[PDB]
Amino acid sequence: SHMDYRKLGPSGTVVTAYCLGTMTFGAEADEAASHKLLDDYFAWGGNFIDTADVYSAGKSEEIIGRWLKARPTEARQAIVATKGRFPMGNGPNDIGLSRRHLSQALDDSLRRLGLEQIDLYQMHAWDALTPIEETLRFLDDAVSSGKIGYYGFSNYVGWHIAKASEIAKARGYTRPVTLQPQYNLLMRDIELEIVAACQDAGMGLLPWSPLGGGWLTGKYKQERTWAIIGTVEEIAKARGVSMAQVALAWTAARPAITSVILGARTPEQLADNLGAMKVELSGEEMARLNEVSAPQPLDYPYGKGGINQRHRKIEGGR
Amino acid sequence: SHMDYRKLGPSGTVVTAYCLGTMTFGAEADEAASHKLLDDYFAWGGNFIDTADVYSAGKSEEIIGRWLKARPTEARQAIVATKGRFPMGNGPNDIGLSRRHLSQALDDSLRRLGLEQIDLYQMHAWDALTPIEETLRFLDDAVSSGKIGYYGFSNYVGWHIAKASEIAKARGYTRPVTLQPQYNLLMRDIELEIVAACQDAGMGLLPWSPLGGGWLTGKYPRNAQERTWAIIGTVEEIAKARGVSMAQVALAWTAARPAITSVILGARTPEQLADNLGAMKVELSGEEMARLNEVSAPQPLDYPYGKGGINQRHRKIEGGR
Amino acid sequence: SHMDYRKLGPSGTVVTAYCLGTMTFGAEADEAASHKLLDDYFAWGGNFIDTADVYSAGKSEEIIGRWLKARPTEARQAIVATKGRFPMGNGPNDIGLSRRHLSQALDDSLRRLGLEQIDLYQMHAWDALTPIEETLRFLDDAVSSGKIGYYGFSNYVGWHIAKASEIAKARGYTRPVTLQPQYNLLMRDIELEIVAACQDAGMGLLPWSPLGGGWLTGKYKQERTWAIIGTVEEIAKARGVSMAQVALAWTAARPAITSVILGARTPEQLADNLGAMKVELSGEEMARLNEVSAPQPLDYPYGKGGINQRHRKIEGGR
Amino acid sequence: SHMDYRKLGPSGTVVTAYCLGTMTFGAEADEAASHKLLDDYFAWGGNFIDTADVYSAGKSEEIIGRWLKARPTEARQAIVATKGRFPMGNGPNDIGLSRRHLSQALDDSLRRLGLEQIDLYQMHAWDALTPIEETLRFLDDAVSSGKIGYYGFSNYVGWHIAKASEIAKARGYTRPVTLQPQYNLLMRDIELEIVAACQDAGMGLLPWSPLGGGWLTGKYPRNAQERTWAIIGTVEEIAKARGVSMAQVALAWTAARPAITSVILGARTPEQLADNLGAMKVELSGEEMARLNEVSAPQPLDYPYGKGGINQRHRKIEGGR
Amino acid sequence: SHMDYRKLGPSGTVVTAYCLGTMTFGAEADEAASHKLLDDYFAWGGNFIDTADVYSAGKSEEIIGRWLKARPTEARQAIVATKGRFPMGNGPNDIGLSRRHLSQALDDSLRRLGLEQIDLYQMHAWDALTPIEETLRFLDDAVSSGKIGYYGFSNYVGWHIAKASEIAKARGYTRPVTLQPQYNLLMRDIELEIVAACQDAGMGLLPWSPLGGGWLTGKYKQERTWAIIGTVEEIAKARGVSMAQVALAWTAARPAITSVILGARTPEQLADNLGAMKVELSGEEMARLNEVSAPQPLDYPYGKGGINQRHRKIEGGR
Amino acid sequence: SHMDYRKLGPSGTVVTAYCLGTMTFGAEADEAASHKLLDDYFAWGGNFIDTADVYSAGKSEEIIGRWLKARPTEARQAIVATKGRFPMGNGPNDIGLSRRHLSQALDDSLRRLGLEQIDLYQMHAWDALTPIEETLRFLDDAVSSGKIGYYGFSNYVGWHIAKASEIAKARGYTRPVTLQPQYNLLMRDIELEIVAACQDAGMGLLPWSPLGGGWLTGKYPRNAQERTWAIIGTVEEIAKARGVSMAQVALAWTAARPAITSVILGARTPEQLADNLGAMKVELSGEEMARLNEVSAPQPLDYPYGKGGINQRHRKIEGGR
Repeated sequence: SHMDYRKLGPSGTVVTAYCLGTMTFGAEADEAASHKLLDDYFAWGGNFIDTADVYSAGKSEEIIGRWLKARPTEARQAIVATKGRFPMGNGPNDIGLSRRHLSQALDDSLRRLGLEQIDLYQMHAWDALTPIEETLRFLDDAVSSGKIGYYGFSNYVGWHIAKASEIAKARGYTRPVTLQPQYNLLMRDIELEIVAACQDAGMGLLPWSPLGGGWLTGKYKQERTWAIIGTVEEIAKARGVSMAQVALAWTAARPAITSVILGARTPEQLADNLGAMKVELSGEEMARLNEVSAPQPLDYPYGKGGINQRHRKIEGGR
Repeated sequence: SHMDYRKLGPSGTVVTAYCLGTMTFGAEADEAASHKLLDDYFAWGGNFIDTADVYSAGKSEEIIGRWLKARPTEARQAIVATKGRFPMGNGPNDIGLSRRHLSQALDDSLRRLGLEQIDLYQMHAWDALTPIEETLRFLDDAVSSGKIGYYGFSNYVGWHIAKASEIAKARGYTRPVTLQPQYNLLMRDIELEIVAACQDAGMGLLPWSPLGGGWLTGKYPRNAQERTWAIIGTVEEIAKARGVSMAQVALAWTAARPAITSVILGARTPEQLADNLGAMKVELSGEEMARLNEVSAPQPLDYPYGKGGINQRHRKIEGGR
Repeated sequence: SHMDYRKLGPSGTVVTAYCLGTMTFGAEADEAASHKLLDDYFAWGGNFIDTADVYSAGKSEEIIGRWLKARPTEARQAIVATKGRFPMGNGPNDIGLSRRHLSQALDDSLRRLGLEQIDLYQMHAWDALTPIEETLRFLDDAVSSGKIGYYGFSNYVGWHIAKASEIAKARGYTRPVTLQPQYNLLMRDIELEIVAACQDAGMGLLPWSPLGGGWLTGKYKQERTWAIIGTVEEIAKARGVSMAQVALAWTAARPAITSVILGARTPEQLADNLGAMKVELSGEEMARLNEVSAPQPLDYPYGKGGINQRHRKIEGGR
Repeated sequence: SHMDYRKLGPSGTVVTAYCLGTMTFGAEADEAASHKLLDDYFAWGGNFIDTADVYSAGKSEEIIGRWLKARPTEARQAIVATKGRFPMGNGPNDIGLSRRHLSQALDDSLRRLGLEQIDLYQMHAWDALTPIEETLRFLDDAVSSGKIGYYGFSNYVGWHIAKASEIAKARGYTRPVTLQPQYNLLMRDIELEIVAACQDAGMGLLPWSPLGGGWLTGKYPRNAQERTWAIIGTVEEIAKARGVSMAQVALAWTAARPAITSVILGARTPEQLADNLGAMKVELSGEEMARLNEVSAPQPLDYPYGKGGINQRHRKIEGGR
Repeated sequence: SHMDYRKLGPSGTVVTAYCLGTMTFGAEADEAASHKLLDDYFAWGGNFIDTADVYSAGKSEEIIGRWLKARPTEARQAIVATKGRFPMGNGPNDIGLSRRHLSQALDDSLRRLGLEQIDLYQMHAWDALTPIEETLRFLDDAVSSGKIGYYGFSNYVGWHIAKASEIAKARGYTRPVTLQPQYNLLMRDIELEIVAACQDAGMGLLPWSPLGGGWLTGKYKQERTWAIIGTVEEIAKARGVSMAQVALAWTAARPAITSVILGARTPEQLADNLGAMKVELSGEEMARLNEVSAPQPLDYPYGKGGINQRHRKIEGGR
Repeated sequence: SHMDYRKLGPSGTVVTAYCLGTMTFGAEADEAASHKLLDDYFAWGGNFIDTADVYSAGKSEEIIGRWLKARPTEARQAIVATKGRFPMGNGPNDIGLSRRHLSQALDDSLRRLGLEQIDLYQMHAWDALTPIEETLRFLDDAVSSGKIGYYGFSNYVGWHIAKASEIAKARGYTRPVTLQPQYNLLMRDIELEIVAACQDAGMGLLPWSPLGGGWLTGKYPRNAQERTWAIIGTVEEIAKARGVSMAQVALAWTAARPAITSVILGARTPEQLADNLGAMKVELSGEEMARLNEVSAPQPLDYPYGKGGINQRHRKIEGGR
């Protein structure tokens, strides 16, 4: 078990290639089950926890919050990432990236998580009603006061990434570190330009739902899908491992991947998913999955046509 | 009689809602042909000329320059826009958005056009081999020296636009004015996010190929083929309904889309130029515009650009999910 | 009752189109009456409260301060706006926008209001004795420490708005959000350029005294006035609603209006004023009120002459 | 013998308290007439010439330029100021404060005046179609290249002045020097806040039409008409009292108002130019100045510009309301 | 008694034209006597107190500190100014404007003065061993945290003033407000350029020792001196007031004077000194004192020669 | 043989420790006289020429320019410095540090000197009528266009130097290099604080009149008169002791003071120029330098510049008062 350690984007913080998602904490998995999953994850060696204030209306944060207090040794190794943006209630200002809400949402997450500082505070989604300048200034005030260590994004598009990244740079704020996109063999549309936007900013990716909610595990059950699902099945049975470990090993080796967020619900699935770190796909199989699941946009501007138009051969010429 | 004027993006320059493309000058249209087109365009009231150094290896610029020399009255109205980026020769540096190449490309464009200042200088496409900071500095140097008035982009994607825009602000440079994208009823993918990027930066659109190279006029993988014909059928159905050209319906739709500054026409004959310019007098009804919008709507995966990802990022002003 | 929600200027915070003014709290309406008015306003759905430290020498703030503590659920929805600038005593430094006074005035309002942070802190009037740079730096320190969320202005003129707005922009401070002008059908002189100055800055308007202190309600009782009052009366009786609801519906639909500050004193007047949100004037009546109450300045520079001189026809020519 | 010199706003340039307006050159006054006026003005000791590209479609500038060519000694003393903004032609871009138009307007002004540097280049009026950032950048480019020395505004209101001023500071550009407003005993509305905006920015005033186009000299809704005549009656009463022209009283009052850099005279004959310049030797008494100030005081609504709004914003240095 | 109120330099804070110096508190005047003087000064209407941490090794601050706590009403009107720079002990770092010492000295003054914030914190003297950038950054951190309201200088020369003023401007810090120079009819050398340097920066002057330690009161007892002393005596007896009130009235009317720091030790002298505010010298007497006490430097560069060389006649010419 | 070279303040330009002043060229010394002096100076190895537009109404510059034209070899070594500020004419703007006047003063200096770039352009004196920001911007414009290399001041006091210096840093302009003060054994008041201001800004001193206009060589209120003669007596006593000129002792002292970049000689004849340049080979002893320093020490009041105010601001590195 030689750990797969990666940098939290451009920062000096290190995380394990696999991250524990707590979306099920307090929903399909109660406090007891959730406590078990955290114990197993850290027993394996992972140090990355991702939650959100809206995950069961704070029950997820509250569960994590007291597991951290009950096991202090692992608490001092864990990188905690939560989010804020979506409705913590039905009030007009119980929502968004406004200074008004983020102020209350950050204090609420800190409270329910039981921490003096949150390692990674992620905007759960773009908020067109709030100028990005306002959101960034609040985050910068939180960095200086110490409430947060770093910040990242989720549900941001290409020009979202670049605009925020460049404004923070111009205003002397800290650089953003990550983006949390829904990503897997059935959803690769972020590759059209969103990935490139992160790479330009030196940001890392925290892909969530690497199993497509279970569609890539094989259990489930419309043309492309089954061609893709069938490929994962042909390789897993060829290599003698689960479908999940295939799709997971594929996600882990994609460009700009900082850590994969697992959403496993049971100890068995967590032990199976984590076992993918020792699965080394072949370049021939990796190319096979890359092809059968390659996004097929229009030629312009993200398709083959627009890419060749923008390409510049170093030797010159058409 | 009633001309549709629009601001050149965020600047104080005004251009007619239709722009004369010159891709054919020196190729399919010789000097006399090109000069007749220019004459007809300015007799219509237009004031916007778009060319590029690579159109027929600089002959488009040379033809336009001789015409300007020969028409002092129109030349005083003309807003002249050209481009640089693609190869003017087979050398490793006859190309790119580098300081080395643009200084020579801009100078050659000025000489071929016979101008001391180009109104709108456009990067023909992104160049991942040149830092955007290097390109922007050069352009800022060209503004202060008076060689160019404004600058814009073509073949830039979402983060390209926001990055260059925000860096210009940070450096104190002038803001870019326009994006010249390939955009028509058959190709609306710049709406996934690129248009919004332009709107955030205050830039206007200079769409080109508004007729899909004759496909939206009449010259007759599964999902794409079906949409093309559903579009072609709607256009001619609305065209026959209103008793106008199919090209005029397509152009009226394009000129009515969000953020459109001027539609670049690619007419090769006086006859089709007149017809296309007649699109300005065609006011599509509410139902017609909606019918064309729905039948030609892009259909990406739900995440991130599809309906799902959109509703996720949306924030109701009243609150609640 | 479909709420009329608007943005607090350029910010990400949302407020109801109508705002409760507490000028009478502790004056014509004691703590009991004032408590009643707050209960009704929030029962209707409003979330915007405007007070000031000098409103009865803090009695207004103190009343609001304990209504907030007594009804915690509404307290967590309310956007609180107070002011500072005018004399809280007769000392030479018990007044102004100086760092010396604002420091004490902000802590005093926070104390009497019982809040950790004030949502909107408004300068009650321009202070020529204090450089705007000093005032803005203090406000920026308050934003960073969290004592305030946003800030706005009151009794500022056109070049006041632009100077402060542009200095904050150049110095990296947060942008101002609002202006609180005395505005109504009998006082539209802010339209000469003050409104345009706010629109250029993306700032919203919090008009107070939309009834002219009661002159537009019809009760009261010199040429223009009665022509204007008569117009409001001809429309209200034509539509079958009160004079107040007419003038209020007019104020709500004027350019750059974020929220109208009601100064009602009794439950009846508050219920009548708030009923104007469902009153949709006609374009013909809206034009009728716009004309009979149009400000008539000299031709130059704010009159018709100066406006046509500065106009630029997009097609060119004289 | 004793000349009244004043700084050109905040700059280190000095100009006489009276400036020769040239609106009539090439219209009511032909070349010879204009040249006599210029001669008489500089023989008086003046050094300030104000014109504009739009005065008689550039002929005012051409007349002034030929005169400067013909009077090398005076030309070395002349501070030359002109303008751009209003249409020099019927094209959509023969107008505005855009980079596109000002680059051509400034060049044409330099050519018509026969100068390599214009001392004071003025925006004739606000242009809501052009970002003030775009205009200010162009002007800053003109300062570094030496085409202009200073810049100023005309027909700007309160927030216009403060915005452009503060943005110049933020960008590191040179500060604007002057505002040229229409200002006289009959029109004092720039005192509602515009004057204060100018004082905050350190700018001086170049009032024009100081005689109300002959109304303040003698050429014979309710509240306005009454004030006009109460003013006209006071002027001639003080004029007959001191035994001087009505024009001289009006001018002496104007030149004594706050922030006044130089009063732009609009004289058409040598006789009336001499009389107007004689206003410099007229020192109105304390009572006379107060009587003129009160009878011509603006009277807006109490809020925001009236007495009420003023007392509200006032802060007693001792404290208390 | 119409108060002579002036602005604390460029700031929005106002102070009385006369300021109480506490140099004798704890030295020639014990805690009792010092308490009396503070009571009289505020009874007259003054609001300005100047002390220093080294005034009797903190005894001065400690005396003021508990008079403020014992009379809370005057405490809420008083503008408190203290200093730091000189040795609070014999340690190598018990001295200077270094971040190391000022940190401890500011906390010590706050402690002994019993205040949450000091209104005017003045550098007691230039410190060539500490870069002015270091001193200014510390002060700016103190402004933001609220420990101080404003800052000023003492024993700074012309290029000291300009360098600090312009660096703070360039770095976005707050502008300095005052300079505390030893100034009077026998010491006017700051007029050579130091005054002009303050005026360029919009800074006000807090002259201390306006009586020359008692030489201008007449009690004391070498050519210029007695000519100057004799002039003050000829005018005082001509006007029927004390010598002190003459010299004080002269100091109060000099260019750029914000407030005069009185160093009176007894109630009688304080009542006599303060009585000078109602003494209005004549322009003929003011010119008489200005001439007989005019500094006589060399022609170059501060003398008449250097001034005429640098002069520019607005009409041009030599 | 052994030349004393020193940096031109903080810059990378090198100048000989003695600089040829040209105040007399075109006045007491005609063209031939001036040309002989220049020849002798450069034959000695000097490379530093200081003039000013006001020296004989531009004739000093014209004489120097003709000489440079006639001596290509020396002209390639010459560091040429001139000035602008004082009146070149009786007009209200033939003077000052304004953009209006300096643009014309710098151009006229370049023309009279026959140069495309002046090495060191100096403000002859402070100008309280022109914002220092306006002057500094103009100078920065002249650096980028190549008209001047470096800039410096003359007749600036303590806060003048620190203010302009710090504003240049803030604006990103080039740093000023030198101050040219009147400084000699008889006039040391720039030591009260001005020298320290220069040292803080890294500027060097270009003292002029190092002989007190002949008083420190021999041409024969209470406290001042006494010091002058105590100084004159010490100089000739050290001069007779070492068997050298009185002028050489005075110059050796001046060139040995702190922050001295180059001493500007004001010689009118070849004989006295040779003698003065011989001061470079005179190395005053420790005792001699101390004796001259003490007898010529300034004596202001104790506060702020006297001994008292100095000891007050001093900080012992060990601590304690």
